[PDB]
Amino acid sequence: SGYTPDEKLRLQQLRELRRRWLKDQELSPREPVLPP
Amino acid sequence: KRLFIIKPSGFYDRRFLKLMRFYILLTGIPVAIGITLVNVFIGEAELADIPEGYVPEHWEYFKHPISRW
Ligand SMILES: CCCCCCCCCCCCCCCCCC(=O)OC[C@H](COP(=O)([O-])OCC(O)COP(=O)([O-])OC[C@@H](COC(=O)CCCCCCCCCCCCCCCCC)OC(=O)CCCCCCCCCCCCCCCCC)OC(=O)CCCCCCCCCCCCCCCCC
Repeated sequence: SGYTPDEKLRLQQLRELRRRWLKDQELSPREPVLPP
Repeated sequence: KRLFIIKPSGFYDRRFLKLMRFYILLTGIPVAIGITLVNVFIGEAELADIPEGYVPEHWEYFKHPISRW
């Protein structure tokens, strides 16, 4: 029943990576640098 | 919070549309203004009888000035 050790470890690693990617999809306070 | 929106590039379609509009208008605004000026100042001809012994030219059988020219 449940995950295997490798399954859980890989889900944890993929989770950390995915959350970093989603965090870095955010815009900085200046991003839409519109030209005049 | 403001996220980044992943879209395909819209630069090239937009540039194409601007270029097409530009060239179409570049030559078609003068034509519209010219047709208006002709219609207002020149106008169409009025139907009249063929005077005695007179023979009209082939273009004098049409009423619109642009068609006549
Ligand atoms: C676009 C960019 C992206 C690309 C898109 C794709 C584009 C591709 C385009 C490809 C190129 C195409 C080229 C084709 C060229 C064709 C030209 C042509 O065939 O001309 C025909 C025709 C030419 O006329 P004509 O037959 O030679 O003249 C006959 C008469 O002798 C004339 O009569 P007249 O001399 O007595 O009239 C006076 C004169 C002028 O009239 C006036 O000055 C007065 C008008 C009345 C005004 C009265 C009120 C105003 C004043 C009031 C306020 C001031 C006074 C009061 C002030 C004090 C108040 C107290 O009339 C005109 O000049 C009309 C204007 C003509 C313009 C023609 C333009 C053609 C352009 C060709 C190139 C295309 C370029 C496209 C871009 C161009 C820019 C748009 O022009 C028209 O057809 C105009 C159409 C008018 C339609 C009227 C409305 C009818 C609507 C009914 C149907 C809709 C009902 C609802 C439908 C369903 C809805 C649900």
